[PDB]
Amino acid sequence: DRPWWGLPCTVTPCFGARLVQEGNRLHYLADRAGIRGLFSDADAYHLDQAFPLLMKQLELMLTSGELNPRHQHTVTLYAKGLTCKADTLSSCDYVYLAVYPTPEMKNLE
Ligand SMILES: [Cl-]
Ligand SMILES: [Mg+2]
Repeated sequence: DRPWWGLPCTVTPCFGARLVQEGNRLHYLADRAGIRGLFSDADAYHLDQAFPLLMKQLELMLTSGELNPRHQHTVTLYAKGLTCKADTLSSCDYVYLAVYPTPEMKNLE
């Protein structure tokens, strides 16, 4: 079956991808991405629509320095009902990401 390329994550469902990091530019590779589980139709749609924005935000953070290729540091971003985690994992080559439905706090809801 397919291997996992994204940021370590136990949430299900989850979209994981390993982005090629070149300078302050990020490159998405479909063959270096995949999904664990099944996204509701609503989530799959929001994931797809927000991906370009997410990419841009991550590059902004590279340009600004928040995301550093030589340091392990996890940043958090949001999108309609989705949580996006990203980290270079000090790889000096990539930005690993994990996007999943924001967990519901069942005990408070
Ligand atoms: Cl994992
Ligand atoms: Mg980092």
